[PDB]
Amino acid sequence: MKGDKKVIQHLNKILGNELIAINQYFLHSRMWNDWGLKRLGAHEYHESIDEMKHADKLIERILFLEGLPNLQDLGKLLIGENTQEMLQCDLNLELKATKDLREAIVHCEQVHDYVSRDLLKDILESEEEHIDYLETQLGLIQKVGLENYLQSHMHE
Amino acid sequence: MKGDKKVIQHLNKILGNELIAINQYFLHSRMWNDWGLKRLGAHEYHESIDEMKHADKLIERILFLEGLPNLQDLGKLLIGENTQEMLQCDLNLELKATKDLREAIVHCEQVHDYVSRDLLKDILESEEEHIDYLETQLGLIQKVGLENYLQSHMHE
Amino acid sequence: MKGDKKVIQHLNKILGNELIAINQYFLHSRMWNDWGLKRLGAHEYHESIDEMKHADKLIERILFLEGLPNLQDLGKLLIGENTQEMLQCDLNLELKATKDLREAIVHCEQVHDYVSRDLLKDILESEEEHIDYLETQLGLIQKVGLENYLQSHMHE
Amino acid sequence: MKGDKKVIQHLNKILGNELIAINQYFLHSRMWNDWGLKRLGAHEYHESIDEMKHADKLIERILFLEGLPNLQDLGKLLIGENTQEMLQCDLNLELKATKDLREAIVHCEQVHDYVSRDLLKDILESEEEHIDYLETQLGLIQKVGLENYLQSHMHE
Amino acid sequence: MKGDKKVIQHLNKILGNELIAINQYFLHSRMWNDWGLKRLGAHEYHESIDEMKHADKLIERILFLEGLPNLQDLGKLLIGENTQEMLQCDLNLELKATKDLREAIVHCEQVHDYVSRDLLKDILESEEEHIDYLETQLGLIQKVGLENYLQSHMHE
Amino acid sequence: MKGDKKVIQHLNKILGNELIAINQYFLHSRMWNDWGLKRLGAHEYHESIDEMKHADKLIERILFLEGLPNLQDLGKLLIGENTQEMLQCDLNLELKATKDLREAIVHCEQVHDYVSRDLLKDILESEEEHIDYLETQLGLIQKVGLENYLQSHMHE
Amino acid sequence: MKGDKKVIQHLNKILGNELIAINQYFLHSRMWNDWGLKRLGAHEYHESIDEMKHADKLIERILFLEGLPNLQDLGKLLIGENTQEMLQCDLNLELKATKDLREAIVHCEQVHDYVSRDLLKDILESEEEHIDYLETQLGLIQKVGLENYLQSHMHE
Repeated sequence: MKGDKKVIQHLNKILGNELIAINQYFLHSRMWNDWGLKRLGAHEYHESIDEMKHADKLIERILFLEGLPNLQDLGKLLIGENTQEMLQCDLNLELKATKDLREAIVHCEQVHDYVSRDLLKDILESEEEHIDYLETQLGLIQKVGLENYLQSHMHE
Repeated sequence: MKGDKKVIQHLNKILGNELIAINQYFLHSRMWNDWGLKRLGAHEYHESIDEMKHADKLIERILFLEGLPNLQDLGKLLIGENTQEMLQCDLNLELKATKDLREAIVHCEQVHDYVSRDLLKDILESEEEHIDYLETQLGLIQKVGLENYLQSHMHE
Repeated sequence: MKGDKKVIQHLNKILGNELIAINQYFLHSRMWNDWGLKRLGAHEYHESIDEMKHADKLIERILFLEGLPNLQDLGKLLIGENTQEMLQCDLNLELKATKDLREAIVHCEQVHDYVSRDLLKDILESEEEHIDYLETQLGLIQKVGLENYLQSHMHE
Repeated sequence: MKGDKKVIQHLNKILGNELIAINQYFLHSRMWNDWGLKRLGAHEYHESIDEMKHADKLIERILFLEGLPNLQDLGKLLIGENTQEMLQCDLNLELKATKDLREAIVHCEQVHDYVSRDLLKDILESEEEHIDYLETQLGLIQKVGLENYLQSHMHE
Repeated sequence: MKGDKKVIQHLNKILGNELIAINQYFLHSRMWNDWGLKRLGAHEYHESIDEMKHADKLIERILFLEGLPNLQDLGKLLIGENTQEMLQCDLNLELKATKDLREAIVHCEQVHDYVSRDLLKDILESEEEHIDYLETQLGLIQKVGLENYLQSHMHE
Repeated sequence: MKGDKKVIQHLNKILGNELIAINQYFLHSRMWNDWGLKRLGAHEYHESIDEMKHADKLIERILFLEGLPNLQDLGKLLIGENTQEMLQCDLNLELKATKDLREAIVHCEQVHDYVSRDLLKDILESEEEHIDYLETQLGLIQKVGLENYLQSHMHE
Repeated sequence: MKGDKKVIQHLNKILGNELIAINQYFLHSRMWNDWGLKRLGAHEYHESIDEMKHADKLIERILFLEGLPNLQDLGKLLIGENTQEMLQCDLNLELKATKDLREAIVHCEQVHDYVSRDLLKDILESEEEHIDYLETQLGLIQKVGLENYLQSHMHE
């Protein structure tokens, strides 16, 4: 079913953001596992897989709308080098992602693509849940101290 | 995540309406039970619990958006003295609640807080279901007569 | 069954104290959850629910005694800004609650309302259990240190 | 164990009241069954059995305290001729029973027979539950009408 | 169904005998339990319950026959002071009960109330079984001696 | 929670009585077992354990009330030399225990420590049950003879 | 079976040591529970119960040997005011207990009471296991720090 050109462009922009996140979260997960921080490693693995699920739905919607999913352009991964930096890098990425989701929803509404809007709203709910997790972890580091925070994430 | 100040004000206004409804429905429930109208008592108890679930979601959303949930201001409970009046009191409250929900959704849409809009839409769906129940009960009183209607609500 | 007017006034006073505690504990629970201190959040949620159960029994007793339960007057919530303050706010509220329960029991005994006395004694047992919990938590903060205490309350 | 002579007199007075109620409730139950009001008949049967359980506990306590249980004196049964009268006769008896229970509790407290007091308090709780039931039924007759009330008590 | 007036008088006389036995056996049971003769206590409790079942059937029959069951007149309880006396008191009562049952059966036969006769015959069979039990216990006291007889009735 | 000094003194006095009883009953149990009176030995062991449970509750209450439990002062054990004397020694101790419980309940009532009163009432119920057991055993020795009484307590 | 008088005296000395330990461990358990150090409380409770089992075996052996078990003399309880002191008080007591056990075993061997020796050796093995536990806990306080050690003993 032929979709709106600018809707497809927005969906590809969102997809691009998801693809950055998949790789950033996967690498952060394996860094945490290598360091023995297995609870963080496991949680971050699940974040990567969740982003994969959103990317899948976007690819499927773009193809239904007769557009070309762009999996070729990979933007800048924000790779941290210690736990605090990695969490902040994930948060910086998620805040860019939600800005782009809101702009995409505005356009879907304007052109009456209510099904694409609903998909993007579901993704936005997941991304806000991730922001909640990240803000909470950064706050816990302050409240319990970094050494205790890391200790609590050694064991699954 | 820093929310829109006016969104947070709207969410607190909705929360205030829920808090009235929780208490009004709980008292109505226990009045019906005291009178031996246990089917009405049980249904009204479930209505109170459902309002508690909505209030919980509003409180959680307000905190996520870095606002202060207001559980201190309790507005006017509309307490009936007999079954007909109690149902009409619940209906009067629900109609004010839906007006406020619609106004809050307008504002969430305007500032692109699509997740808050979706939460409020889910609450609005529940409130419209309650309106349907109340209108139906008031109509049944007219069709079957008050004595039969009360008889049908003695036993669970 | 027509109850003693002063007993009913005392039961409404107790009920008012419970209604403050329900809302104060519910808000504290959701604050702790927002901060990632989920063990505190869960325990405080259960404290709120327990207070709801006491309020229910008081409402039921008042109605049986042919009085009017007052769910309209909500007194001052004592909301802390950090864990130490929130626990102390809960403790300050519980100490006022037990003072009022003891005075109400004295009056029930004087007028031979032994069943209302038994209800209040059961509520008082629950409130003293909550005092024990609160004093214990405040003591643990001193014994293990604040950072360790909070660490031990991150995971349920 | 040698009990207080006046305590034993009070326990025998309570026992006498229970023995009236056992027989009154049993006869009312069988009258309702004969008329085909089987739900009333079953509930009233259970009321008779509950009074039997209280009488047993009183007989047991009297014997432990080295007194003579009096099962010989049977006071006046209050037998109605229709459902409304039967319910009111039960209520009239229950209100005499609670007056005597409260006076017995006062005396037990004054002579430090705290175990006898606790037994009497439990019986008083059961008698107040019966009062609630009876007041509720009389109220339902007014709210739903006699014909509907009786209809609702034909089948168990 | 309108019964014979004299049949109903006979049924009320039998019922009166049963009501004596219920209370006499119940008191004897609780006396034996107080003394630690729990096997006698349990057996005598079951005798009381069985008499209650006969009384129920008599009450039900009287009401079907459009008479008024008399639960108000309680005759003389025969209460013993030791095991031998208590068994003999029960036997003395049962022998009066069977005389009255036989006279009632004669009258039922004469007026062709064959269903009332059959009820009374079933009650008479139960009362003769009780006579057998009582005569047997009294004989055992002679054969094994009182101390052994009581020893054998300590434990259930 | 800071308790009343005299309440704590009373609870420590009760505790002291329990500690005597624990040891007296345990020794009596093991004497009966050594003599092959295993039913008495087992029953008396269970009495010792039940007293331990009461002592635990008193210790816990004293600590909650910010007092010092006294497990150091052990009063005079009343040890019999044969079954009759041992049972009477237990009864002599239980009668002093109930006097102290009643006096402690009075004081708890007067300072409004209704939760401590309820604990003591529960202990008093257990002590009166023990008195019933002991009086019953002494009476059975009279009724069945000492040799039969002991015979009946050889096998569990 | 007539035992050696000095063996019996040694067994009563051991028994006296056990009786101190039972009470000291029980009080320490309940102190740790009141402070919210429930893992220490539970472990120390089990230490008290285990000492009770040893005391029982000593009492049984003394009676078999035709001696009089002494449960009347209670020696000095060593009660700490904080966790470090309580552990050291338990250790001080256990070291005295093992000294007395060794002297008792010597005498049992000298008079050929090999069964009493075997009982005492089993008790000694249990006491050395307790010493191992206590020395280990005191070492852990040094290795992990007091605050972490207490944190690790909050939850069971």
